[PDB]
Amino acid sequence: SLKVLAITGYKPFELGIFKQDDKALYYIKKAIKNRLIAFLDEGLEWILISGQLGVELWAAEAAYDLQEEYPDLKVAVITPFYEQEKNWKEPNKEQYEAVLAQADYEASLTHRPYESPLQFKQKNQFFIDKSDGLLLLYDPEKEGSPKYMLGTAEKRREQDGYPIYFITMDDLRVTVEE
Repeated sequence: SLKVLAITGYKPFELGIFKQDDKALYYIKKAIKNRLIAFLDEGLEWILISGQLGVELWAAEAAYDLQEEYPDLKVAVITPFYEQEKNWKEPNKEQYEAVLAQADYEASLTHRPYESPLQFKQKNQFFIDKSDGLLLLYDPEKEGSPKYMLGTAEKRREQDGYPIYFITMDDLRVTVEE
């Protein structure tokens, strides 16, 4: 049973999305909320993100818009290290802070700022190990930043059938027409 869902996906630059304005962002969030609704009616308790800009924060925001009708849905933000938002633009810092302020749980796997790629590696392994499945907004042709975490998920799938779910560019098209 899928109680804890990890969610990741593209950073804003990968999609060319720089304002919450924003046409495709409406459809991205709608696609996320529609997946979550389905998971919720199959016993979803927790979503888990690391606080990454783009899809991770947008997924938390989507979950927060659903908690009124699904008050048992909880959001955990577990960061790989401290102050990951330190060099982001002010509006992005604010977006991040708003998400962390509202999370049911939040912690950092290491009690220090960014030190080495090892903190990302360890965080990804933790997320895969401690969740029941992974949802990605990710496209296999484009590839990009989420491929790394996907790989770690696929290594678990190979072993125990850990389910992986995608919102591809084709999925976003279907979201638009419906």
